[PDB]
Amino acid sequence: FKTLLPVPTFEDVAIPEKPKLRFVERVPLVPKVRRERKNLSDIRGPSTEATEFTEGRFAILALGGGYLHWGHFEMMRLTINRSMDPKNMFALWRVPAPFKPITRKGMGQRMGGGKGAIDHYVTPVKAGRLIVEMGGRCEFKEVQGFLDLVAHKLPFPAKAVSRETLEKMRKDQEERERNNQNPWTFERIATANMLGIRKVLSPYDLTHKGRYWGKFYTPERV
Amino acid sequence: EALAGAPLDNAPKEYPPKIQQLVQDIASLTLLEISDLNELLKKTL
Amino acid sequence: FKTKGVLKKRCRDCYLVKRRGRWFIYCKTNPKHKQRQM
Amino acid sequence: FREVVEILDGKTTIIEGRITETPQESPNPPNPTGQCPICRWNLKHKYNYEDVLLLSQFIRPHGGMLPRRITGLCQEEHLKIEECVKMAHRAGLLPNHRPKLPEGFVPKSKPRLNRYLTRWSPRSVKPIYNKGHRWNKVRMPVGSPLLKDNVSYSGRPLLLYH
Amino acid sequence: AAALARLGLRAVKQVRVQFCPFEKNVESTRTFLQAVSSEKVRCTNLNCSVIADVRHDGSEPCVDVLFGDGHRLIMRGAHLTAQEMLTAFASHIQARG
Amino acid sequence: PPPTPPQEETGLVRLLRREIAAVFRDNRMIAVCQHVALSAEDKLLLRHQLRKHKILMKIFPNQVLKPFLEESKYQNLLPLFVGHNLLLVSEEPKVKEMVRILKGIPFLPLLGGCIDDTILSRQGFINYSKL
Amino acid sequence: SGMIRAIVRAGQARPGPPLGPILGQRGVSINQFCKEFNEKTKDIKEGIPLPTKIFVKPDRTFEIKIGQPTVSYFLKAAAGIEKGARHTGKEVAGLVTLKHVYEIARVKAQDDAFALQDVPLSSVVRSIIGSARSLGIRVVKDLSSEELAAFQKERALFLAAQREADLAAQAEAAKK
Amino acid sequence: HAMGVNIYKEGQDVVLKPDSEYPEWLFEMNVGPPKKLEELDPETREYWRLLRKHNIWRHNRLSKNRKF
RNA sequence: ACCAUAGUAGGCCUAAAAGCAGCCAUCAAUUGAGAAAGCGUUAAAGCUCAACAAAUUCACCAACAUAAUCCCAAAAACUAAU
Ligand SMILES: [Mg+2]
Ligand SMILES: [Mg+2]
Ligand SMILES: [Mg+2]
Ligand SMILES: [Mg+2]
Ligand SMILES: [Mg+2]
Ligand SMILES: [Zn+2]
Ligand SMILES: [Zn+2]
Repeated sequence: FKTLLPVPTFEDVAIPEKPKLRFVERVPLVPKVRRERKNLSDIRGPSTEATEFTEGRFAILALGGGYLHWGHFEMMRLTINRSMDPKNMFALWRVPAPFKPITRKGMGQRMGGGKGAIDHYVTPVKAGRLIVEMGGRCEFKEVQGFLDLVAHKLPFPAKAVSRETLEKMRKDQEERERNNQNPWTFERIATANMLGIRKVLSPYDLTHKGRYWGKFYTPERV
Repeated sequence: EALAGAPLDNAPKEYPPKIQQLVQDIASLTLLEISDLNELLKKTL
Repeated sequence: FKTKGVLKKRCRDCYLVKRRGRWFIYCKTNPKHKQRQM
Repeated sequence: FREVVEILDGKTTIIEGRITETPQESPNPPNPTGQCPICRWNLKHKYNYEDVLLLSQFIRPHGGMLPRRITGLCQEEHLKIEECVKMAHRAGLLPNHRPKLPEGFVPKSKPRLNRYLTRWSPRSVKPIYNKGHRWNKVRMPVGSPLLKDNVSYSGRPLLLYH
Repeated sequence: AAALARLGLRAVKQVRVQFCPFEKNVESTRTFLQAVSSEKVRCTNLNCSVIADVRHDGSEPCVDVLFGDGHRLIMRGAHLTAQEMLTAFASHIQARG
Repeated sequence: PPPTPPQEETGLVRLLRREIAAVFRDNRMIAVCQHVALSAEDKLLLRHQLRKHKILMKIFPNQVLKPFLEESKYQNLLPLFVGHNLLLVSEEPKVKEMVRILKGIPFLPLLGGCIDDTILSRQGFINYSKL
Repeated sequence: SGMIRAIVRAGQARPGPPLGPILGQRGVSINQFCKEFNEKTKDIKEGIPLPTKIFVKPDRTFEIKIGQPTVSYFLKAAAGIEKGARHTGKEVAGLVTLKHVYEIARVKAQDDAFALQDVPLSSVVRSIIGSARSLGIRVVKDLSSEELAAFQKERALFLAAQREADLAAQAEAAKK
Repeated sequence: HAMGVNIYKEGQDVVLKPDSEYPEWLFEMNVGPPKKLEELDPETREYWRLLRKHNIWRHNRLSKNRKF
């Protein structure tokens, strides 16, 4: 004998037309003819843009930083389009098209001579940026089950997250930070310049607070 | 209250005390009351 | 056998056993599911 | 303690269960409000592999272990008991709890190698042929990480990998 | 229930289960009776007869089987558990006959 | 331990409680049986053969049965309800045609029961049947 | 040796499919079953399909038991339609009253599955209404004055709907 | 077979009894909307049957990712 | 571990679509069981899950080979250490 439990009933969920993921382009319709410098600050540091949900209730959260290109976009599009139900699910891109060009020199020739030819296009993704946001009238478990295969094959580490899971790990980070037992922390050392640590540390580390080093983000850092 | 203890056939010897007290209440009566009792029982059953 | 990095059951009759310090998928009905962690 | 007796008397098999008197718990624990048997007797972070008198309490006569539903222990301390019983068994303690097979004691082998604090099994460890330098060293584990929470009277941590 | 069904109990002739339901130590006997009286065990062979004797003051929970190796297995389950009774029953009655 | 959280009885639990109260109130014959897994055809034929003389049968979970029958006047039936069980239900008790069913199949035990606020055994049911 | 569930029409029992490969796989003679089925069924002149249980035996003989007919043919004969609804819920198949469902409830009260059940007539009328929920025929409590106008409208409406469906099917077959 | 129901053919195809012969409970039950979870009383066995059916629906939706 | 019986080949298309190439409904029996969550068939048949009833120690993710002359201080889990 066991006791029954109430099922979550979703009556306010509206499925928009064309619930599948929109097809993205290899190259944007206007090509960039000017070759610009490869900024790494679009990978470095925490994400500021599109860190929150808009319509859907599930997402792919990026724990690390990195570049996404047309192979990864086709991967996500094909995998979600064959693994979801169009009647019960809708999906949405939270990332733009590949717009930053990445160039290559014709391999085998010497260093110098100038810039190379434009090879492909990528999108920079920081840590904490949502990639694909999904909504529907069903639970998180099957959505997590088919989104972990998508999130595993991405370059940066990634997770299948919900609204409750994202707030759970965020307030977990806050309670760990306010339940620090040692009196010495990265903020107190770096902002006050303790032991002349700014000679070794970066000026970006005052904002990063030691949780970010390059493109790598460690959530256990506090 | 509580129910009976349900004795079994291995050592059945305990008759209910209600039966014995009804037998004694019958046996403490005269024959005019025997006839009245028999008439009142024949009328009911 | 198949030597693998992560182990999973390809059917419900497979079982986990720790032998010789390593983890084993052993299956009786389908012997093709025999897998060994590396 | 219940034992089963199987009797063969002329194509008739009789299987019976008999109760033998069992020892009881000691009357006065020092910490009566504790739930768990170790954690109410204040032996948490105290016992080791050497404590034979306590490891003999939660074991079978054939060297087996009793389940946690019977023993009543908390899960981490049950795992600590299991690791310490395994360590004592490979260390050569509890000699009377081996099973009896009289045909097998007579064919002697090479003498038993004296050992203690064995986290792993003797038969499943590969020899470290390659070893390593100081900047990458393959360290032989001695003792178990489940027992790092014991008290340190010297104050130094217990070196588990050497 | 499945262990007796897989093992081919067609070599068994007679089963009887004599118990007193008003006692406290007969639940293993009831579980063993429900194991030997399940559907697959019953349809393993139709020539085996099972008897469920119910008493009150018999004061002995017991099971007794006869099978055609000349053998009669009688075991009084009062302190025995149902798994022990099933294991001993199978490991005797399939090894003999 | 922390202080005990008070578990709330739900609508299903209360519905089964008043169902047990009703079947123990209005009926004259309540019989206990050791429930045996049968063929499903044999089960439904058994239901029809009990419909032939108006006796019904239910299964009630012991999780909601045992405390109610421990507070009730039928506390002596608790050793018959430790294991798997079945409840036989009659208005107007007549037990020749029920024991005729229970002797036609040899492996459905009759453990006990209560007829007219008196608790009887299987041999007591047999004597009450011949009476 | 096994069980076969076969829905066979009343006056047509033939030594061919689906009775051929199903019953001939068991090793049972088809002509003997056809003769006995025709003999048992020929007293019913209604022309109604029957679900039948064939218990094929290990000695290659057979036993036959006849049950009550199908809810689909019952409600199709009650509503006067030849086929069921293509899209259940988007459209209605037919219109009947409660008297058809109640009569079908008394007919199916002697079925092999439900006569062995002890359930009342409310259970079987709920079963037939629940079958109608997927079969597409919607019942009405009291339509007896209104069902004349309802049939007079709905026959013309469903004639237009069937003509449009046939035209769409012909256009789809031409474009495919 | 094919049969068309008319003014005479809908009443002569069967035995059309008066409404007073018929009970109350065929008129009692609903026709077109199935009962939902919020409508039914919580102390009704049909409510718990509907909740159990929703639980099997939830379990079937959860078990769509089976690897076996 | 334990157990699986009802309308019912739910309605269309199709040579066949019997829970299960596809589309639409997703009702209704028995305390108990989804017009069916996985295997299987040409179509079936059949084997499993959920549901009763029997009980209940805990159960969310995590583990991943290698090079060439000969491996590379020896070794140590507790006598008190800001
Ligand atoms: Mg990756
Ligand atoms: Mg139901
Ligand atoms: Mg199950
Ligand atoms: Mg290799
Ligand atoms: Mg050296
Ligand atoms: Zn396998
Ligand atoms: Zn403890």
